[PDB]
Amino acid sequence: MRHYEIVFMVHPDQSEQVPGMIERYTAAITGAEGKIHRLEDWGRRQLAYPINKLHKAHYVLMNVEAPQEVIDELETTFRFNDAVIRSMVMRTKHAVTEAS
Amino acid sequence: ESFAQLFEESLKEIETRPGSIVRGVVVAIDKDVVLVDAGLKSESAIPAEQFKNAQGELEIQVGDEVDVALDAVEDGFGETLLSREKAKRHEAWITLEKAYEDAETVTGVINGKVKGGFTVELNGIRAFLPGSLVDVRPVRDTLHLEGKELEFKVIKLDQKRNNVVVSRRAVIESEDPWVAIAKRYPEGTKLTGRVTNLTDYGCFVEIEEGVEGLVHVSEMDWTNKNIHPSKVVNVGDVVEVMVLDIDEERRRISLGLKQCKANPWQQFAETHNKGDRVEGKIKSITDFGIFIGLDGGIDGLVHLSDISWNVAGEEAVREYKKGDEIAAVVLQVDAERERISLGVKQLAEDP
Amino acid sequence: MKRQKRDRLERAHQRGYQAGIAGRSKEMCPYQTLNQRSQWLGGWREAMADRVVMA
Amino acid sequence: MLKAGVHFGHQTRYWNPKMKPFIFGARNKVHIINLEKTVPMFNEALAELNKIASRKGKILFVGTKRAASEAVKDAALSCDQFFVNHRWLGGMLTNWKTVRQSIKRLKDLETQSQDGTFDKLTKKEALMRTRELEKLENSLGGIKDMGGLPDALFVIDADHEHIAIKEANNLGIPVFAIVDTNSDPDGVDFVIPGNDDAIRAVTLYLGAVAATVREGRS
Amino acid sequence: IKVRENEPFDVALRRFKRSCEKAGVLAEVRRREFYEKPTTERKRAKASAVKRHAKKLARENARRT
Amino acid sequence: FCRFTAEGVQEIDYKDIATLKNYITESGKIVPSRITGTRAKYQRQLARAIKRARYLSLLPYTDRH
RNA sequence: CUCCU
RNA sequence: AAGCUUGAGUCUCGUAGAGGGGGGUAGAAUUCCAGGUGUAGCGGUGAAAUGCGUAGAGAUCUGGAGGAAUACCGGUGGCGAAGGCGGCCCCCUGGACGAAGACUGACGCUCAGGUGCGAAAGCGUGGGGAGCAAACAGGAUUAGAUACCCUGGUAGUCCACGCCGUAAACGAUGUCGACUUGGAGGUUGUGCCCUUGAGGCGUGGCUUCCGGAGCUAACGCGUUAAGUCGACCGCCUGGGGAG
Repeated sequence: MRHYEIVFMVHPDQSEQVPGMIERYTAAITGAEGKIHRLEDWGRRQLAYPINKLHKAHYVLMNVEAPQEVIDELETTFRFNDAVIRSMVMRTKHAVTEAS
Repeated sequence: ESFAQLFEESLKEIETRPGSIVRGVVVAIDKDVVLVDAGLKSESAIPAEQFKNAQGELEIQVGDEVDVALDAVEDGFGETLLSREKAKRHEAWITLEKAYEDAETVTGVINGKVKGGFTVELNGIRAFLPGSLVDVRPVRDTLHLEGKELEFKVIKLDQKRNNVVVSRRAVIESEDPWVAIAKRYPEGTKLTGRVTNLTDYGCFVEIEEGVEGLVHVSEMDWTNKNIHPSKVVNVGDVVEVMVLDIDEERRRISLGLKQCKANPWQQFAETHNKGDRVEGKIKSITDFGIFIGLDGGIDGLVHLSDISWNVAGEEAVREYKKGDEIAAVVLQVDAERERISLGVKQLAEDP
Repeated sequence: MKRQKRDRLERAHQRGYQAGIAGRSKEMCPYQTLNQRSQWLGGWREAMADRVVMA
Repeated sequence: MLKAGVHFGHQTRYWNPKMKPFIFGARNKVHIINLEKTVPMFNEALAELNKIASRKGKILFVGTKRAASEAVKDAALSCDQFFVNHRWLGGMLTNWKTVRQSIKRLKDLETQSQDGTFDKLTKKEALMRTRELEKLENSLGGIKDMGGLPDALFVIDADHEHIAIKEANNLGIPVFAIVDTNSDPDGVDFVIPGNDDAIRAVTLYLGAVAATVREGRS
Repeated sequence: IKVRENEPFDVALRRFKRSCEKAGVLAEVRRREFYEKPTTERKRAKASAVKRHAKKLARENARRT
Repeated sequence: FCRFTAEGVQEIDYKDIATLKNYITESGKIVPSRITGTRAKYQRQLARAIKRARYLSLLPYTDRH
């Protein structure tokens, strides 16, 4: 199907809910016949510039393969959450492995 | 027939592109131009300065054979790049033999480090090496008799950019340029670099493995603006240069060359700047408030109209001294900043 | 009726300085001899700084 | 055959495309002139030189090239022929009616200055009239003994003395030149594809021409 | 721009990088939207670039000096 | 000059900021391809990678944040 | 203002 | 009437791209508002004044709102029939290109009338309005100054839906096809070989400059022709009156 390369950043002092969030989100993708190809969490690292008077966010890389309606509902759930600051969904074409 | 075709591939087989096959016979000498004929299109306009060995006078008469170099063809009319670089390959082969030999033994004599490694000179050429290479241990050749005779034992070579630091005394003991551009960095690491082309604002000395340096016009000497770099240094010559600046973006290492006769000026400020030493100096142009004696290696503007005699204001130096004459003048002040020594002439015997 | 003033050497300087200040970022109206072109360009580059310090 | 001089081929990329019959692109991005076609054209040139020099005709040798300067004087005064090697004056042949009295100034001035008033007026006048003689001497010295219009013109570079060729194609003089790869073989009657800028070559071609002239005079 | 270093510092480095990129973009952006003559001024600038390069290249023959 | 992305077999990813910080200057500005000497395709991929990494705050826009 | 062949 | 494959078209892989429509989001900056510190000027010009400021301005810091455009990359680079299209991401979608084959079999070119698209300004309806800015006011300048310059400032610039249908809408060069010496570059694919090294030799497309013959009244054009020809269309017949 369509490939996606989701990188979403996480508000730092709510980062203990992140292993729950990954389980809910890849549970939601896996509930619609979709694979997954990466899970890479980069941990709490330093922002290059303050996002909402705030440094040092917690980054999650997913890089999933899923259909369009599932990835759209997923992006709306990234919107309607105050824990999630700056999600990002990206291109198709043959999802990949370890990056940093 | 195919005599000529075969003849052509034969002549292809019996030449190569670099300065490898010692083939050009020197067929006319005239100062200051040598000229050969290595089986190429024309005859090289050779400088005389690729062919005098280690004390200044020529070594090769008519018929003599050195290879030159190639891979550059026709700038309008003519053929080569110089045979002296040829020589570099031979030096590389000997160094390889030492590395290859496991070691290379010649003579290396290294008095001091321009940039942290004693300088070693082999035969005609002199090379610069990193600071450790000069001495096996912490012996230091500063206490050794000056410009001493050992050999060179190699300590370190940079393999791309050509810097080789070699081992004096102790006979018993036996993308790519720009990521890690911190080696020659730190403020003033002196380098030995061949200049390439002088662009009337610059000189373009660039040696250290695929980089570009400028030494533009402002330093170059101890005169600023009237200099014209072609007059003052050379074309194609290995010189004194160090970094002074490396810019990570924009890729402009801005080298310098005034880090030399600057010292002579400092010595003049000192040497004769200890107190009030007397100097015998010649005036060059009297500019209605002084006389401008400028003997002693480029020390600029000097004696003021105020002393000149034992009368202050009325004197007008053209009436009282000369044009172009060597006089008594003693120092009275050297100002280290703003480059003003201020000599005088009233220090004499009238009162 | 007497002889020329500063025989093109530091007159070549101030021509390059005036031509440096009044725009002319060509650096392509100099002399052609070396001892005068060198400081036409010398006055030009000494005039770029004096253009930065003012309007 | 590359006989003794090396006349193999030339420059790199700014070849005149009219010389497509003489090319071989080498590995160093340099042309190789077809040496197995050069020799029939050179022999077709020498067979003309024996005819028009056994006519008792006058050959005019032209080449400056900064390197073939002395090879023309040396390799042409060995014959009874005439040369122009330093500066090619605009109109020495088609405006020879007014080059003539400049030759009269040269001959009529060394006649005055070998024995006559070469000291009788001023040291400054010797510095003027002598400097005039060394200005006209390497400008008209080889053409000085000609006294007529030449019957042939042997040009060593068409690209460098192309105005001498058009000069002697306004009037009817059969010019022939050794052309380079970038030269233009249009006004040249008997084109010789070869090396213009080698001292070996301007020894070889000009030497064999020098043999055909003095050996040709019967 | 940002210069902080040890005791010989503070003037030459800063007036270099400051002066170049500062005076460039501010002296550009200070007025004149133009919408039309960056097209003309880049066209004239680059036509002058190729005319200066070829002009110096074929001007590298001789000058009788 | 040399194009290091041509020396590799790469297609520029936006996450190796160790490489992308060789192509931003210290003011955050993208360095020209006449300075770095990259090929034009990897220059476009490079620019999209820089802007994308700026969006994820792995690189700064300017130095005045 | 100083990055060319 | 029956074919044939070179013209034309289709399919399998990729390739690059500010091609278009819709949605969303990011940072810098400008303006305003609230608050803090602070006080005598700010702003502007060729000089000035109108203007703003002791009712606390200009500056500096914190927060917030809103609108618009997307620095660097930026490239006589790219895509589009033309107009034109530059942050970043998603969705829907057009075209071009090349390698190797397969397939159809002249299905082609141009096109009066017609239909469609068509910068900016403008017009209608509804929103929106930061910055800029016709009109307008004021200050200058000037002999005068319904102007250039300055201080302000409304339509408009922006969005959604309709209209208008013109531009120095320009390459001042209709479209399609064939042929005819070269060089230096850009960009984008691809083949072979020692990728053994940013290497060498070819091959297609698009594009920039310089020049050859040839052409032109000259200027200049010059394989992307204004060279040699062919098919079809549009248009011209002294200047003004008069588009």
